[PDB]
Formats: sequence, C-alpha cells, structure tokens
Amino acid sequence: RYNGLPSMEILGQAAPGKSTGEAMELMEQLASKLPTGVGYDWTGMSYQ
Amino acid sequence: DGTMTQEDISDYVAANMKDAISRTSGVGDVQLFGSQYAMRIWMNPNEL
Repeated sequence: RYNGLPSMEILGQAAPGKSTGEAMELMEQLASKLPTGVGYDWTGMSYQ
Repeated sequence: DGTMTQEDISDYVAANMKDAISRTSGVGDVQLFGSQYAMRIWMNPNEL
C-alpha cells in the first residue's frame, strides 16, 4: 500500500545516454493509458 | 447528475478523500460534514 491505498511498486532505470527525467516522462505517458481507476505516484529517489 | 445522494457523496469523501487530505502538508484536524458508510443491520423486534 502507498499513502493508504493499494499499490504496486515498480523499479527501473534510464537507458544509456538518457536522463532520468526523460525516462520518467515515458512512464507517465504509459501510465495515462492504463484502465479506469488506476493512478500513479513517484516515491524514494524519484520523489526528491 | 442525480446519481449519488447526500449519503453517497459523504461516503466517497470519507473513503477516498479525507485520509489523504488529513495527511497533507500543513493540515491539522479534518472534520467530515457527513458520515462514512457502515453495514447497517436494522433490527425488527417483532420478527426477532
């Protein structure tokens, strides 16, 4: 669970010669195409 | 849109909004104007 709601943590990283912020933009785009009632957030290293 | 009553709205706020708002930056106490749903067993003493 994350912030009181059911969750699933997903770890990953940027491919060679790609910034982390650029890698995160794609995960946000892919997350927008998921089913109804599914959101997302960033935690840990990605939060700060 | 007349789909949700006063009671339906209060439950949605209680069960999806209140907790996250109550853990938000700089938020002290949080008062719900309404009540969360519970399973109500409305007993009948004649049938009992």
